Amino acid sequence: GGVKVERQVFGEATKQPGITFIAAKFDGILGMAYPRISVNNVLPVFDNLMQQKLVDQNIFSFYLSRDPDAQPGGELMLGGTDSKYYKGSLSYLNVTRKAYWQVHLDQVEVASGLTLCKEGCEAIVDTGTSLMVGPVDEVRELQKAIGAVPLIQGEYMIPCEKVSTLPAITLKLGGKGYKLSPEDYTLKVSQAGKTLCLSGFMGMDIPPPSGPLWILGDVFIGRYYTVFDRDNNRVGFAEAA
Amino acid sequence: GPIPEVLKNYMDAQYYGEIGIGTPPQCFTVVFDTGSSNLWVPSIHCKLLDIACWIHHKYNSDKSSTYVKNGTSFDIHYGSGSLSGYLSQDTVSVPCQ
Ligand SMILES: *[C@@H]1O[C@H](CO)[C@@H](O[C@@H]2O[C@H](CO)[C@@H](O[C@@H]3O[C@H](CO[C@H]4O[C@H](CO)[C@@H](O)[C@H](O)[C@@H]4O)[C@@H](O)[C@H](O)[C@@H]3O)[C@H](O)[C@H]2NC(C)=O)[C@H](O)[C@H]1NC(C)=O
Ligand SMILES: *[C@@H]1O[C@H](CO)[C@@H](O)[C@H](O)[C@H]1NC(C)=O
Repeated sequence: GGVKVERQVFGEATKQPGITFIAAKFDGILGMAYPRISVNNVLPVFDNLMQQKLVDQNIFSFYLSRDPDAQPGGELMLGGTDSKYYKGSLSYLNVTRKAYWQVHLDQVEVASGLTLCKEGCEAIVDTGTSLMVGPVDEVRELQKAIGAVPLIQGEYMIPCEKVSTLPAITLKLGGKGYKLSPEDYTLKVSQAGKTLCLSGFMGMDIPPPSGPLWILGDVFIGRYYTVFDRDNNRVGFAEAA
Repeated sequence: GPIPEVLKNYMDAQYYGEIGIGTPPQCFTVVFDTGSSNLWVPSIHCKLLDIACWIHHKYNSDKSSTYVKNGTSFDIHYGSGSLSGYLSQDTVSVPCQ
C-alpha cells in the first residue's frame, strides 16, 4: 500500500518565526480540515485524493497511543477504519460549519457537580492540539473544581500523586456522554521530572467571529478512536482499544 | 485498500508520520492536522533567520523530476506559530511510498 497524490501544491517554508518549530520533532504540517480555511485556496491533500479517486471510502481514521513508549505511536488510516483499534461501534455527529471539523458539544460535566457549556456550544476536533482547550473562564472553574494549580498562561498542573482522587469529566456529544477519567485527561511531563502532571485542559479564548470554540485535542482522540467522514461530513467516535 | 500510516508519538504531545514530496520521494515527518488545510515542509532555500530549518529536513526542488514551480507566496499564522514561503507543486506519497 502507499498512495501517490499527484500534482499537489504545498508551501516551501522559508521563514518560521519564534521558538515554536525549533522545539517541534516534526518537519511540517499536512492539514486535513475542509478547503474553506485553506490559505490561498490551495486544494488540500485529501481533497486531491478524493478527486483522483485514490480510495474507496473518502474517510480517514485516527488511533493515537497514549503511552509514549508504545510501538506504534498511533495509526492514521486513509480511506477506511482499523477495527483492531476500537471497541464496539462508531457513533457519528454531523459537521455544523464545514471548515474545521466542527461538531456541537451539548455540555461538559465534571462529576463533582460542575457543568460547563450548559446551553451547548461549538467544538472542533483537532488532531494537531495536544490538550483539550476551552474558554478561559470555564476552564478556570473546571480546574478549581478538580484542584489543579495555575502553571502559566492557561495551563495548570496537578501532582501525579493526586490523579486518582480526581473527578471524571464527561463531554456529552450528540446525546451520548464520553467519559475522561483522571488518567485520560492528565499528562506526565519531565525535566527534573515526574510527579509533574499537566491538567489536560488549557484555558484559551478563541475570538469571534470563529470562536468561542472548545477544541477536542489529542487528549480526547486518545481515549476515543476518531473517524473523519468527507463523504457525509460527520465525525465518528468509538472507545479506542 | 485502506492505506495505513504509522504515527510516532513524542511525549503524548506531538504525533507525526512520514510522507514523501518529489520523485524520487524526499522523506519528511508531518503532523496530520485536522485543524488546518495547508501542507508545508521547510525549503532548502529557507532564510538564515529560520533557525527551525537548520535542524529539520529541507526540500530541494532540483532533486525532483516531477516538480512544477508555482512561486506564489503564502503566509500561514497558526494560533502559536507563524511561517511563510512560496508555493510549489510535486507528487506527495503516503507513506514514503
Ligand atoms: C499556484 O497554485 C495554483 C496551481 O499551481 C494556482 O493558484 C490558485 O488556483 C486555484 C484554482 O486551483 C484558485 O482557487 C480557486 O478559487 C476559486 C474562487 O474562490 C471563491 O471562493 C472564495 C472563498 O471560498 C472567495 O473568497 C472567492 O472570492 C471566490 O468566490 C474557486 O472557484 C476554486 O474552487 C478554487 O478554490 C486560487 O485562487 C489560486 N491561488 C492564488 C494565490 O492565486 C496557480 O496556477 C499557481 N500560481 C501560479 C502563479 O501559477
Ligand atoms: C445528520 O444530518 C442528517 C441529514 O444529513 C439528519 O437527518 C441527521 O438526523 C443528523 N444526525 C446527526 C447524528 O447529526
